[PDB]
Amino acid sequence: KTIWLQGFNSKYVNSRNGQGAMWCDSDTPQAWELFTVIDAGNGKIALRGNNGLYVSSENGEQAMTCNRPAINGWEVFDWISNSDGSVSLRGSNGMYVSSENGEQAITCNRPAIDGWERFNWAAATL
Amino acid sequence: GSKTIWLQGFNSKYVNSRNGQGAMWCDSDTPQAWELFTVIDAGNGKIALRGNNGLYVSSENGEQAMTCNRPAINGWEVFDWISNSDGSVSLRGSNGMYVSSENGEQAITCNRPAIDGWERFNWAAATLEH
Ligand SMILES: OC[C@H]1O[C@@H](O)[C@H](O)[C@@H](O)[C@@H]1O
Repeated sequence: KTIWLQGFNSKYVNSRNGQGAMWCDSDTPQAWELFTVIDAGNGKIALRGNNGLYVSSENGEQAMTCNRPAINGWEVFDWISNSDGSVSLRGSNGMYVSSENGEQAITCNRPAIDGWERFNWAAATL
Repeated sequence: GSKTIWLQGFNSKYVNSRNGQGAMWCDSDTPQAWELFTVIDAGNGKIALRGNNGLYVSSENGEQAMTCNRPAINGWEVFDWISNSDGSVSLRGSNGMYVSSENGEQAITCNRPAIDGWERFNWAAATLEH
């Protein structure tokens, strides 16, 4: 299924069409804010963005992207289901996807879940 | 590696080439090397699927279970890539019949004439490169 991910700053995770880094900066979920959750096997998930490419952790080396033409790895995630119904995403490197409060592009370099690393999600299409 | 994909049945198992050895099954718990298929352009808007053994997936015209042991493309090895309403995909062989996971209960087939629950697959492009 296709979902949007809403970050700590109340904006939505934006694939940026695979140009440059991903950001948590959109006011409303539209095509670029819809991600197909992929069952990558063994509790791991991947995310296919609007451009048909896959979200990568970049191993924490740089801000996260949505440009990979195929899942390997840096593109599989643990989908952690939090107490409050939110989700966190843990990358290949054991670090957590962070919305960075919209202050900078999204990262996967933080070793623990805090506010910025919890997302509200709901299924949506079109 | 943008055209090498896996196919996941709604039974949550992945389509498996069986490395040519016998019929294909939708029973693998994890998308491994036998679970990856390169989508080859077969012309006229049709596609072929080449398994890990470098050979081609065949419908067998629905007369027996599907196999991945053809050296080259003809047909029973061409398929329509059907994109479904829900994000899943289906594959319609040259006989007009659709590829079925058979819910992992028997080997994969291509003899059912319409798209039902076992003829819809989740897909993703994946690579073994690490
Ligand atoms: O409507 C498709 C996309 O257009 C872009 O210009 C916006 O930044 C995205 O947020 C939107 O999802």
